[PDB]
Amino acid sequence: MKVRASVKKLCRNCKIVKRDGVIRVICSAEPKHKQRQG
Amino acid sequence: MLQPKRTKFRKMHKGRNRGLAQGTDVSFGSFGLKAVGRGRLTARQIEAARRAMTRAVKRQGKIWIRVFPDKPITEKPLAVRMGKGKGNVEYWVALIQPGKVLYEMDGVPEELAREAFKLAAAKLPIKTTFVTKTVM
Amino acid sequence: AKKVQAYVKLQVAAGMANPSPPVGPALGQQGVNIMEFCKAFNAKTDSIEKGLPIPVVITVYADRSFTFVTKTPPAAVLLKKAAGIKSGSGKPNKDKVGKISRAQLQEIAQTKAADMTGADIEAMTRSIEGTARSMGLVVED
Amino acid sequence: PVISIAVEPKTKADQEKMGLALGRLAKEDPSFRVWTDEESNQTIIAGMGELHLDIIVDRMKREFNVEANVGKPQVAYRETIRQKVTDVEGKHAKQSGGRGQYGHVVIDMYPLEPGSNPKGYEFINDIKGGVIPGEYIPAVDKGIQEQLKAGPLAGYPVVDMGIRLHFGSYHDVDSSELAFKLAASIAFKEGFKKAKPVLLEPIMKVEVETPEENTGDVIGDLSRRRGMLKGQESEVTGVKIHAEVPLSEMFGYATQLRSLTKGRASYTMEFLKYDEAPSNVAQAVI
Amino acid sequence: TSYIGGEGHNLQEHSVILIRGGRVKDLPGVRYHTVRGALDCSGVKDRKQARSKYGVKRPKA
RNA sequence: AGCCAGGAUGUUGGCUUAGAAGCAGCCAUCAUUUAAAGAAAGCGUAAUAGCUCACUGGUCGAGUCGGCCUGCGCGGAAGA
RNA sequence: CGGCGAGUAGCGCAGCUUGGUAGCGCAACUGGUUUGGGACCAGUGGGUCGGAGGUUCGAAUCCUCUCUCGCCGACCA
Repeated sequence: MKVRASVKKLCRNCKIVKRDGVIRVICSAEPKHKQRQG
Repeated sequence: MLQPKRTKFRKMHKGRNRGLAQGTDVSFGSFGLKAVGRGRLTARQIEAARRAMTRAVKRQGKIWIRVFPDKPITEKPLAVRMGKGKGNVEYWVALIQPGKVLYEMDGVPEELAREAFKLAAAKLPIKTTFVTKTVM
Repeated sequence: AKKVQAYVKLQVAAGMANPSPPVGPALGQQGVNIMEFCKAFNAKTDSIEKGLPIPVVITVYADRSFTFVTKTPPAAVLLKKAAGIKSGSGKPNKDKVGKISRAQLQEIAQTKAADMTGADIEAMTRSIEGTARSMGLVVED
Repeated sequence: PVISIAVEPKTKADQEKMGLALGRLAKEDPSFRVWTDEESNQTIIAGMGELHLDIIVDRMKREFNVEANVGKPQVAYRETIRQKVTDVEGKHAKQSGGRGQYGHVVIDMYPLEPGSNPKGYEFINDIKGGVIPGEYIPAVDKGIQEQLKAGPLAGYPVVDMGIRLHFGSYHDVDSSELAFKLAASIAFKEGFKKAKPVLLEPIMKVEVETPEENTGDVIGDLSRRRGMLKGQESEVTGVKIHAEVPLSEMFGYATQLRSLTKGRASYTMEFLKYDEAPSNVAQAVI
Repeated sequence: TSYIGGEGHNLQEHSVILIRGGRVKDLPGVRYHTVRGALDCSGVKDRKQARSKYGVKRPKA
């Protein structure tokens, strides 16, 4: 899990969600795309 | 960085930045980067935009540059009492009216051209946009 | 041929036995013996050519019995043999290597058209003609 | 007899006692071998396997009180030349000590091929017209050969050469048994820098074994250490990795290879030839 | 210090020898001889004459 | 957008004869079988393979998709 | 960051007031004298003034800002 100020859809199994006001990106294919801020 | 040979004055007054554009088109080619916000470009940014514009398109194709300095902003060094004269020549900056194109790109499809400019806009302190070609 | 478990596409060197640098463990990833596949295939090089890069389609059952399906040379190295110029592209649209007509190329296209998988014979030749313009070569007409 | 450790026990002191006891441990078995280096002034000790190599020195810990540390070969690797220059001059005019001391020689050392026979180093005498007489033919070679030792590319000897000199001048009593001899050295020292000559490396060939398919395990650890993978020798089961890796990236080779292969390997290596070294890896030499 | 004669030895920097006296006088004060044949000093190569000196044992064949 | 299926035969695509064989590097990216399936899309094998998708069947069965110029907002936003 | 001081060949300097020609002493090199190096007795080669300018009848010279090396002060509390 990385913090950023810019999430970017990195994988193709990257998903975008907005759990509790914060834009999370969860790649179930890959832990190395997991990020939140934005 | 691109800087003038054989100027008339080394030092230039301050000045402001009011007004709108002069060059408001794509003129030399078809694909350009047009300034929507108003801000100041120094020359190294103009070098670093182009230098990180070649490897976006892998040096192929042609790129046209419309702009240049000759607003020499001077800046005092560290630790001065205010005024013994004007500051020393430090670095070139190039004023921008809103609506001027900055780089013009040709020899490449629009498909890589809309993708090569997104790496450029963060090498400029202003906001830009991408304009394609207009007839008449 | 059974289902794909240890199915590969292999044999970079037909006339030379045990292609050890490029292929190497490419059959050896299962651990399958090469000492009997050579003596089975030395018995099947009696009627076909030698010293040519001819690939193989090899499938084994669950009980160590293996099966090959050998074929003619593929079309992109057919320029090296039917024209006699052992060369490649470098940059293929801007390259010259040679030129051969389709009327000279068809003499092996009698021997391979029974062996390939197609439904028009003059269109399996077009698997070499469009190959030829894609591998640096031009064809006479 | 293919696994190895070494010694650098405070770099001179303990080596004055301990190596004799290796010979006192060499009557125990004829497999107790050591590799003597004078490139590094070291003795690289072998063993047998996991059980022997740590109790090789552990017997010397209690019964001899040594301070041995397992070391690495740090070597001279080779050097060679690149291009030639046909105008240097042996211009000295010293005066004291006797009658006179003048010399003059024009020094031309020529680049031969890196793949050569033992005729790859020579003294090809191409003098003309009696500008230098034939009673100088060994000493002009003697002044030439003396700069091979401390050649100032961080001090290494250098091969694949050939010298073809042209021009000089000599007096009645000035030119001596020494006058050309220093003129054929310090001037030949100035023919040395201007070629941009090359640093080298002692190329060895790889023969690490593999059960049937283990190329997916070694593909890092030798490719960091300069692997030129030229294939395999293929059998029914046992296949063997064959590449080209020089000596001085076996820093921690013997004690880290079994960390990779699930604890199952036994390597061997053999040294062939001279190839070159670029300045990125030649930076780590001085 | 001590001189070694003959041709061919086996010394590497830390070997046991036994030194006897008798100077050689071409060096001002290198004042001994190593008795070749002392506890590692291998037999000198092929002395068929004066085998008492240098310790070489009986050319049997 | 799914639900079950093909998801390629030809051929290592001459290269790079590096280990490069849909897939390290330059380039060229023909087409046939065809109702249709890039001589390659994401990984992923050391490279095969494995796993998936485009492009394409049957079904469900009504709207659905990517950018543009704009309203007021969310992130960016820690201090004694 | 700032005064005074200059850059003339490998080395070091008059040419600069008030712009006009690039000389000079000692090295590299060669010769005379001697049997020979060194010395003496004489010569040859060696720069277009760190560099970019503008100015101008022509610039080392005239001025300005930079590269570098000196030197002067960088202070009260």
